[PDB]
Amino acid sequence: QQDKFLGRWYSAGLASNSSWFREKKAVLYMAKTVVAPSTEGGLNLTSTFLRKNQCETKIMVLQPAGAPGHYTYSSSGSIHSVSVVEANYDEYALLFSRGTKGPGQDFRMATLYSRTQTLKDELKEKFTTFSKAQGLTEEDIVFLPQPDKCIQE
Repeated sequence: QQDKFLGRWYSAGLASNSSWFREKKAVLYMAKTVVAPSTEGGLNLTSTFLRKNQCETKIMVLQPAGAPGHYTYSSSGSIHSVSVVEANYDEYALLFSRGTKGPGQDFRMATLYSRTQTLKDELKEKFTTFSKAQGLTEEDIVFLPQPDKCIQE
């Protein structure tokens, strides 16, 4: 079913306990991510985002991690283990990412992708719920605002 998730998505929700997130959450906007196959059978994620009043593009490679819906990703320099918690290929994908710079330097991140730029409240609740079930507070949860540019808004 991986092929079902190819195509255009929008990062609409983000939650984490990291230092990065805590000190950059205020400047984060919704990004447009196009998904296609990766060399090793994983996924190539090409994202277009607003960094500092500028449209940037980055390519992330989710390497297969031994099972459908499980990937590894090189970030921080650290590596992350990404899993698809729940998803409907025509509507959304709830991803969970866990990393650890070392014993006690463990960070967690919940990401909500959407086929549309608009998010239904029921979907917002699911994200908040999953995020809290992971030890994340509301101050750690944010629904990414739609950028004016860099997306074909």
